[PDB]
Amino acid sequence: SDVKAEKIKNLFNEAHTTGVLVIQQGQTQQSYGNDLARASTEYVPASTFKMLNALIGLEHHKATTTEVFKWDGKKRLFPEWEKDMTLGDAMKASAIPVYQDLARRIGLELMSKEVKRVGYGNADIGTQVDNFWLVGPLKITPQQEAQFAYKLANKTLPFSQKVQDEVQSMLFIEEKNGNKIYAKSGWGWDVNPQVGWLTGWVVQPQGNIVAFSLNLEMKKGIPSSVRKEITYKSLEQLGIL
Ligand SMILES: [Zn+2]
Ligand SMILES: [Zn+2]
Repeated sequence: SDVKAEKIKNLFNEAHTTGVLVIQQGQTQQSYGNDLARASTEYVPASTFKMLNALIGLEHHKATTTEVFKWDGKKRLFPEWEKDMTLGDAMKASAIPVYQDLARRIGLELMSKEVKRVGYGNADIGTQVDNFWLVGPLKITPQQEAQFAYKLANKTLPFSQKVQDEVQSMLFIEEKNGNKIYAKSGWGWDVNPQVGWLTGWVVQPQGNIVAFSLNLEMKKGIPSSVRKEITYKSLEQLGIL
């Protein structure tokens, strides 16, 4: 379409930034928005990497889904992060320090192997095991993020079925009208320009999977809620939701 493609483009224009939305069904992708070249541009994944971090940590028994990651008492970026919490709690809160502890439990050698085995973005994690998804060198395109989400949704990533199911549960947002929505946001504010993400999928009522990845530039004055709003509005305009 042109008319729904034009309304999605204008959703991004009305937000006064550039962005793309990649949709995947089966093995075919379509892009929408006001800067389609973002779809094949690499950006740091920021907190969307927690999806893969959690898969790796659970697969290799560096954590359990019930384990509590203790706050060590040091000041964290947000007061909401200064709590003991599970990987699932930390996923919903995008609690970076919890997943940095997880990354250190995994360690550089195992982390690098699993990122390359999965084939995630440029698959380069460098030498610093607890920030490579925030400041580089790891980068991924929106097309690759939507492909990653599709495989996680279909449990075809190279991990056990049980671990993929557990990370799916950490990503569940809501079910409406039989549509199950899963998503993880991301905000890379330590790079310039700043990247904003919302990656996930919709399980349509018959079990059919529609994966997505929104990627835009986070400029000052642009509220964080823009990512979910444009995603949901676009999915409605495409009849996915
Ligand atoms: Zn305006
Ligand atoms: Zn292992």
